[PDB]
Amino acid sequence: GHPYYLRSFLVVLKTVLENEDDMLLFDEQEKGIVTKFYQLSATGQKLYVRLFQRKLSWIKMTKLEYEEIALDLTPVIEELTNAGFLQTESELQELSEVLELLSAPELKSLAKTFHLVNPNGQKQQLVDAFLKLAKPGIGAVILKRAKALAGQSVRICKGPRAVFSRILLLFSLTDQLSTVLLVNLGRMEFPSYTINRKTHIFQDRDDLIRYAAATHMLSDISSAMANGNWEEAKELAQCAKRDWNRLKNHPSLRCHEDLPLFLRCFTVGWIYTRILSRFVEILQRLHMYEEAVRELESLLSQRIYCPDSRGRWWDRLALNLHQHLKRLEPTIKCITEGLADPEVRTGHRLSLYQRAVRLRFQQLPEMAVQDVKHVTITGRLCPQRGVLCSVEELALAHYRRSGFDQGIHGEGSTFSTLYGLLLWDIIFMDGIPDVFRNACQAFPLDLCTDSFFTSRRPALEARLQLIHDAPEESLRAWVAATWHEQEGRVASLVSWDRFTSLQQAQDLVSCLGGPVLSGVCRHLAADFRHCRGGLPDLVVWNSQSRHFKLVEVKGPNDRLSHKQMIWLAELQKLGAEVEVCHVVAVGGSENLY
Ligand SMILES: [Pt+2]
Repeated sequence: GHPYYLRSFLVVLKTVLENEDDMLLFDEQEKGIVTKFYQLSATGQKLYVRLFQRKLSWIKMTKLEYEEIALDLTPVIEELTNAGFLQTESELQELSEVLELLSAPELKSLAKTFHLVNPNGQKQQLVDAFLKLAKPGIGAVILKRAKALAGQSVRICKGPRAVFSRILLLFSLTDQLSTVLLVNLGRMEFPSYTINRKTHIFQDRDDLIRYAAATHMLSDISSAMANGNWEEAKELAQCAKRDWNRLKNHPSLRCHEDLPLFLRCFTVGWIYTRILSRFVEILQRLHMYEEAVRELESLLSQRIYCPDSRGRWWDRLALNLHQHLKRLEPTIKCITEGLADPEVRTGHRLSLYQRAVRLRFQQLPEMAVQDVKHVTITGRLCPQRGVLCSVEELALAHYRRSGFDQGIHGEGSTFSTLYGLLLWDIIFMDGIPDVFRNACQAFPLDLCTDSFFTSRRPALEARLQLIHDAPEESLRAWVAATWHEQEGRVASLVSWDRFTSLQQAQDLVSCLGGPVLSGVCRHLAADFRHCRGGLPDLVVWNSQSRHFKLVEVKGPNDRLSHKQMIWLAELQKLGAEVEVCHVVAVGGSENLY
């Protein structure tokens, strides 16, 4: 079996069905769907999951026959049709769905039958031309010809699809979103921890329904922007917003504010707030700097959702009010109350202060960052199209010459791996409610919140101190104990391939020493998602002197962000040698293209 589809899908079902709290989020007819799936032949299931994992559409039978899923497809198709899982071309009625089935040559023919301008144009141009032209009923003739070219086609029924899609959603809350069917899930070993729920995330079936819907909406818009369709991301935002202004006053949402942050992010209101945030990003690309502000004030006006997205909101409110423009009178109105917001991280506090400095009151405060050592290195920029490496790979070579034979470009991951190795027991400890809810988590659900540290404070305080005052020998021992206990395998916070060997991990740890590791581990436990991002590109070290350097690499016209300046300062404060390594694009005279 060179797909993993059914295998992973079956593991997903097992994981979700285990929790009887979750299964009450489906009615009997819906759980009936799940029973029916199990009753299907192995082959019917292999086909269903394959269709289920890909983006939804009709599939030609010829395409299913060609990719050789069974010897005779007819009985499989019938089993699936009888069970309510699949529908056939008799139900295929929407012109746009039919056109989508067609190949480039097929569309080209249709175009000649119907005398379109450019029968040799792009598939999507031709499709749009057909749709536009489709208004004895001409659109009907087009539909009939097009259906005829398409041939027998199938499509998974939207009803059972939604059951499985919600099951898939329950399986991994937010931690291209169903790629889980693509990896070998069944082969993965998860950490040993105890499931322990106390608090429901979803009130009832409806709550999960609404959350699933909001989730799909956000994902459509997120992808639209990434492809560059800025016009076509604006209208669903407004569709969302219309719905949001009704939803925010819904009774089902009153319980969501009694959830700790680490569960609250798995609720509708959180999803809409993320929509509204994406919405603001849209207007900024569309030069509509007026309406963005109106939405930023509304986001900032509330403290229920996305508190970690406050600094970015104030920072954009200011930048918009500044160079977008009127009036320069209420920008500092926003900068001052921004600087008063305790949810705003140091990086955004700087960008706000850095703008208040631009001047003609202005009472407080005092923002200043320690400078770190800068270095310039030389390299040969390759043509955008026309031996042989990337910017960091280059820098590594410079440090190799400079004396640091060992080096790793892992960014934050190298440290979050050490962290996972040194704090495994605490990260996975029992007695914290709501934090492990199923058997397939790689971390506790509160890793990235203030709640992680507070719920484990005594163990962390003892452990962080144990590390700080530890001799090198102990550190090597701890890394080994975890490594061996988790067989270099269990799926977690630890990137088992980040290091060449347990031996290399042990060397790094003997160079960093207790104090530095403890400081970084303390940071990772206090604010994981933000510490990790701010950790520099490389760690390099000399194997004999045990000296090491943390190094950020900046290519030509690459700039140290505010966030990075702060974290380099924090690392330096812990006693680590820290350096910015600039690369200057230089000429060569000995190898062209
Ligand atoms: Pt994309």
